[PDB]
Amino acid sequence: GVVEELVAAIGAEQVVTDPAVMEGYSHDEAEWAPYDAPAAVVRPRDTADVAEVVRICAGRGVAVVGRGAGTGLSGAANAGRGWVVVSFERMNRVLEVDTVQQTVTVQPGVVNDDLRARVAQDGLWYPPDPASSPWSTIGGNVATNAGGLCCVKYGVTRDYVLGMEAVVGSGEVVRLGRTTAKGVTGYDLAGLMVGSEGTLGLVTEVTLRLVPLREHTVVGYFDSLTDAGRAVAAVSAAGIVPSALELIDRFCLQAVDEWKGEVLLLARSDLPGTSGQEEADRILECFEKEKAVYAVRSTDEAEALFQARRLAYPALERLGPLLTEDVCVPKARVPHMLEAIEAAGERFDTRIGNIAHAGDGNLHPLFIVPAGDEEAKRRAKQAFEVIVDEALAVGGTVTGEHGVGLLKMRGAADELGPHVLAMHRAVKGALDPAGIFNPGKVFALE
Amino acid sequence: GVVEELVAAIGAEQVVTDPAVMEGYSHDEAEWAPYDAPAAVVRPRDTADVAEVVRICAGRGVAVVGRGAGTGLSGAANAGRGWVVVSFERMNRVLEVDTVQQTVTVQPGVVNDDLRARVAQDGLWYPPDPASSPWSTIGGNVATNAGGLCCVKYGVTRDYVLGMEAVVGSGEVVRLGRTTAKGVTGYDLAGLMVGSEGTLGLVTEVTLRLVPLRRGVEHTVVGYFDSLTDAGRAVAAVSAAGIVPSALELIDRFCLQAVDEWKNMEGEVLLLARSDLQEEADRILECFEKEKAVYAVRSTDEAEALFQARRLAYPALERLGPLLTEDVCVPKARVPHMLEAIEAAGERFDTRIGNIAHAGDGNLHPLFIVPAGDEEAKRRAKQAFEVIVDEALAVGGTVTGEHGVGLLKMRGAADELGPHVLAMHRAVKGALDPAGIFNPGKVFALE
Ligand SMILES: Cc1cc2nc3c(=O)[nH]c(=O)nc-3n(C[C@H](O)[C@H](O)[C@H](O)COP(=O)(O)OP(=O)(O)OC[C@H]3O[C@@H](n4cnc5c(N)ncnc54)[C@H](O)[C@@H]3O)c2cc1C
Ligand SMILES: Cc1cc2nc3c(=O)[nH]c(=O)nc-3n(C[C@H](O)[C@H](O)[C@H](O)COP(=O)(O)OP(=O)(O)OC[C@H]3O[C@@H](n4cnc5c(N)ncnc54)[C@H](O)[C@@H]3O)c2cc1C
Ligand SMILES: [Fe+3]
Ligand SMILES: [Fe+3]
Repeated sequence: GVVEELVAAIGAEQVVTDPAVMEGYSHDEAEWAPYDAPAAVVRPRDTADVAEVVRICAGRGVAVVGRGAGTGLSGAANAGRGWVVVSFERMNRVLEVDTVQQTVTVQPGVVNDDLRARVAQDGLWYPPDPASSPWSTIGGNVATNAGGLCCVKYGVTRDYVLGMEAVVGSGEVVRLGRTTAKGVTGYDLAGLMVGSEGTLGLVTEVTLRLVPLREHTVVGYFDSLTDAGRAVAAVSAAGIVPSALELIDRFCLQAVDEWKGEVLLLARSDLPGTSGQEEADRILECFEKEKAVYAVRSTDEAEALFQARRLAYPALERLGPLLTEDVCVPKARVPHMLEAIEAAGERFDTRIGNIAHAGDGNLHPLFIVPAGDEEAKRRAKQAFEVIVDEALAVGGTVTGEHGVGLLKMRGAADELGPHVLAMHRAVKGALDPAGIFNPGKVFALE
Repeated sequence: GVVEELVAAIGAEQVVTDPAVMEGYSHDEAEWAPYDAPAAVVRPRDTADVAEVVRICAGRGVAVVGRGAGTGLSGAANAGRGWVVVSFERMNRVLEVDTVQQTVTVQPGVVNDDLRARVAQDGLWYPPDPASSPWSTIGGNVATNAGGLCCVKYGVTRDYVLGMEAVVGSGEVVRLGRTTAKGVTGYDLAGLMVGSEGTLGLVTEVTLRLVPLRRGVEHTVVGYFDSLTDAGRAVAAVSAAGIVPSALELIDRFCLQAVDEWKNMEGEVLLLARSDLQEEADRILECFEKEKAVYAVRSTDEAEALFQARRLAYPALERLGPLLTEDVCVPKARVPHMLEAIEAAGERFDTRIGNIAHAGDGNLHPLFIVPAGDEEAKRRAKQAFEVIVDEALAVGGTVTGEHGVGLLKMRGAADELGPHVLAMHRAVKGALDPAGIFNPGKVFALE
């Protein structure tokens, strides 16, 4: 009967309990991730309301799962029987853009693009652009440490989180991190909150640092995954850093070309003036010493090839359920990793489509399961399970940006090992003594 | 005995007990920071030996304080009576330079420059260049989260720690962080170890990210001023008028004519600037002639000696007596107000405080030199730097920007963090160090 206490705690129009308005709030876009009907879905208005839902929930042992827009692919925001889904959709204001400090102060509910458009008016820029930029929230991007296409040279969300206001413990509002451009005082707790996937506390206000408002595409029509890619084991080994570098295959494109060589490799270079034309002709030398049917300098605003890469996951989702994996391996092991994905596609008769942020060795293998073809659905799980077990042996990690959540919990336990898992339970026990903040995700308590 | 177990595990040429050969291992350069003779100073050879020192001391409640080169300015490496000083001076090798991944894998004892010179051979660059680059270690810079001079565009040491190998708890050797260029698996535990000042475990290996060695545009900008008050509106204007510089420092003549009594190589405020792009290179002048300036030459030649003077400013003064240094960092828009307040606090406590500052990001270094014979001047200066810390907190800054909390800034940091954050600090250290052996009583005070 936690709902009666919540409505007496934070009004009656903040707490929603209708089970029909909850099926959309109890899961993200991760399919086969066990979710259930929660007890209540709270829509807090300010930090005080979150400080009450955490306080009510800490005295009862009721689980609290934060939720932004529910666009995760690992089930990180999925609810359980009796949980409380704190929806930050009402805290969606940008509270400041310090133009001289080059920082912005945002609430966890502001959408990624809504933030980028706002800071653009003041000549500042927020680099991290995850392929879900028009939908994901800053509160979600901070807890998952989401990365984008420009992470090659600009970094992930952690590279811009300066400080934050969180609700931790039994409901204490604390200020974490610095607000300046330098500061070592204490521990790096504001950083520990990044990538924690909401299992240590709810962020109710985030800072973030900005950069001034910083164009050459590269293109390359190639064939197999064994080759083609190998220009990524060469661009990093030979030619500088491309402002972007993706790896999408024709298999995903002719599913975007229906919804309004063989495997391409786009690259970018954003340098003003003559410094900048050479990055676009420096990023070519790697592309023709490797088969190369076409490969044209290009750079003709076309750009149409990068919207296709962004709409790679917005496609193949209305064509059936989509299972996605997200491994990140060393850049020198991308050629074999593409070999293992295509070889795992025949060991389990499943034709795995490949998209990848090739600029840092982060691959997104993806297979589309026919809502009627069963065995390809069950070989793919085993096929996507050998991919993670292979990416771990080459020296990579089970996830590169999407987070652990639920679907990558086992494989992640193998990477961290028994000793690191012991520290995870110890850390969460200190900052979440009641065990209410998204329990059983990333690691399993017990 | 307690030394008997150290000698029984790996104690032949690793364990030293001579009290004369331990004072150089039991304290750093922080003046008036309580240090004392430890019980033993271990100089481990590999990660396994550290796992033995932690295992012995965890079962006995004996404190362990890590040591790199002992160049801290906050007493972060100071030992206590009966502690064990783990000296990483024997782990001073770079064990890898991944050229395709653009990473380096180094041991905690490697000197900061020793790392950059090594990676320079392969056309790669390690940006963070702290003013103690010829002496401090990478293991120390990771534990302190040290920053450099051209950091105002590339970031601090934390911005380059990818993964690490640490000895945590009762002695388990663990791998923290990734080695690739992406990875969110688990918590950012390797990051929690960065900037922890060795109070959660000893780092025995850190992986670091590198950047290509671009050259060409080393446009510098000099320009002596008249006062510290009017070298405000010109540091807050280089950012508001557009685009931050590759570097921007602010040193005064008292430190310059303290370097000139050595390598005999103008005004009262130098303020150097940099630009690595090229336009703008005449635009960072406009902040200097719109405000008062005795001089200002966009000089691209060598001009470059003045930066060795800025770097060697604390390597200077080091010969003029004991030096009390502070390290506050305030918002960039509040540097002008801070420089007025410190110089005004120099007469409210008539101690003439010399000023160096990373004015490009708001990190100020007020410093006073103690005559060492005037006793009250020890207490006149102490309170003068105390109102400076209390002013940086009320203005919206932090008690430390790069030097770390350590010992000398514990009272000020406790006021900034507050009771709730301090409670989380003890809870974390209690969880990862249940025995309380990893540098106890630093950064925060255990109840
Ligand atoms: C088409 C498409 C493309 C995508 N491309 C990318 C990509 O390139 N890179 C990438 O990283 N991701 C991508 N994503 C998914 C991405 O991981 C999520 O969108 C993002 O990580 C967070 O989104 P959210 O906030 O909407 O998620 P949610 O599922 O709502 O939750 C995010 C997590 O944070 C927690 N949480 C939310 N708010 C708070 C708070 N204040 N405090 C603490 N915890 C909180 C939740 O517990 C949850 O674990 C993509 C998704 C889609 C559909
Ligand atoms: C002239 C001068 C200029 C300086 N400039 C800067 C600057 O620009 N920026 C800046 O940040 N600092 C600067 N410093 C001080 C600087 O913090 C230290 O030089 C450096 O951060 C620590 O290096 P170290 O190994 O010498 O530290 P130590 O004196 O050994 O102590 C460092 C701290 O980290 C711990 N530690 C050491 N090794 C390890 C390990 N392997 N694992 C865990 N903990 C460990 C110690 O316990 C101690 O608490 C300067 C100092 C001087 C004298
Ligand atoms: Fe992605
Ligand atoms: Fe400094």
